[PDB]
Amino acid sequence: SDFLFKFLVIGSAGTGKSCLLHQFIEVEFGSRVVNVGGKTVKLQIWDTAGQERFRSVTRSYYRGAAGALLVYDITSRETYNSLAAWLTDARTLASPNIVVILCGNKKDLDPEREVTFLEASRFAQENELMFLETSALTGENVEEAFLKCARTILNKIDSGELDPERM
Ligand SMILES: Nc1nc2c(ncn2[C@@H]2O[C@H](COP(=O)(O)OP(=O)(O)O)[C@@H](O)[C@H]2O)c(=O)[nH]1
Ligand SMILES: [Mg+2]
Repeated sequence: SDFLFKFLVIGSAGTGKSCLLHQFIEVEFGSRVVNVGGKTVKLQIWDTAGQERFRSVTRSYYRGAAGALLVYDITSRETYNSLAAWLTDARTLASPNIVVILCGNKKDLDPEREVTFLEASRFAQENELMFLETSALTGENVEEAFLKCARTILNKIDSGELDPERM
């Protein structure tokens, strides 16, 4: 493979993080080789193993990660309000250069929506994050979130924003 990246999927317990991973590959981790611009990027995506339901997430989970999905549940504002803390954790325990794509998950549960597309998209813009709404149940935008994250990493490598020899 031309690139090897450790990826996270972070956010509140119950937001669909493990289902996003399972949808993307098919669980402690998963790996999948994706083609971006004729280059194979091998992703090793670490699952939190439910630890965030019970305690702080171990810092060894974040360490060395190049990219992350930051996930909230569109039906739960409480998960949405938690995003800054997860993002700060990602940037402190992984690195300030982790590429993070915001995912409003459970898009298929639009009737019971509590977070608007537009307030979430403003959050992303304000925080230098790409944004998509996703469903792990149907699969809508799941592959694309992972692809967008990987694609952004390679663009920043290409433009000299990210030093690939330090990743
Ligand atoms: N309706 C719907 N349910 C989802 C979606 N993603 C996850 N879930 C459900 O939400 C619950 C928790 O998902 P899980 O992957 O374990 O979330 P995690 O704790 O953040 O890893 C499960 O009952 C899932 O089936 C989705 O996109 N739509
Ligand atoms: Mg999980």
